[PDB]
Amino acid sequence: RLLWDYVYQLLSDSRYENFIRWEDKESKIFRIVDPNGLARLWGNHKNRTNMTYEKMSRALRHYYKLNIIRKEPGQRLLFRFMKTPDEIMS
DNA sequence: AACCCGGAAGTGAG
DNA sequence: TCTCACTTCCGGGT
Repeated sequence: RLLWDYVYQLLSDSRYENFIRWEDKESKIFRIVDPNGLARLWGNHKNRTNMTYEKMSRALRHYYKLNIIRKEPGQRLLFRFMKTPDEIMS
């Protein structure tokens, strides 16, 4: 199961708002509220130990080059999706 | 600190 | 066996 899909799933469920949430969902900008908590949930999702935010965020950086995600410059823990799930699956 | 960066190479899963 | 999508490590930067 893919990082971008898992991120969209958490964003779609207000139960996870203490981990991650939309900042401006019209612009698809999201905030990682608890980067360590988020990495822990992701490692759990993939059934593997020793996942960290340093490691998860590296995986997010690969998405920059794939034009799936951009960092919001100078705004800590703020990112945006450049694509919808439909668009990513194309 | 706590986060952000992208190259290089390693690896679970299917 | 082979590919994919990360994972792991790194040396930096902010």
